[PDB]
This record gives sequence, C-alpha cells and structure tokens, in this order.
Amino acid sequence: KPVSLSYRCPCRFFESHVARANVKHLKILNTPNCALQIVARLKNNNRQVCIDPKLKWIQEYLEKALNK
Repeated sequence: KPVSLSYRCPCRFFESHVARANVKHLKILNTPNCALQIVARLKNNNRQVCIDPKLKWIQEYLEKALNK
C-alpha cells in the first residue's frame, strides 16, 4: 500500500496529455491540502482525468472561467 496517511489530494496523478477538444467535461477542484487540480472527462475515452494546472490551454481556461 502506497502510504499517504491522510487523503491528501482527490487527484493524485495528472494526465497532462489532455487537449481542449478531447474534453467532454471540466471541473475545477480546489484542494487546500495540495494545490489546484482540474478534472476533465475525455470525449474519446469518456473517463475523467485529472489535469495539471500548468497546461497552457488550462491557463487560458482559468483566465476565461475565473474572470468571465
């Protein structure tokens, strides 16, 4: 068992290799015990993946979604 003690982060791993056009659904999770993490559901895979906030299109997404 990989120990974490606490729950820590809902999203542990990030796909990062997720493009805007392959995203069915976007949810932004705010985890105080970790950092920010975005959840996207894949259109082709149909699964939800956790996205890394360092993605450029994500940065674009942030300024759009949080400001407007």
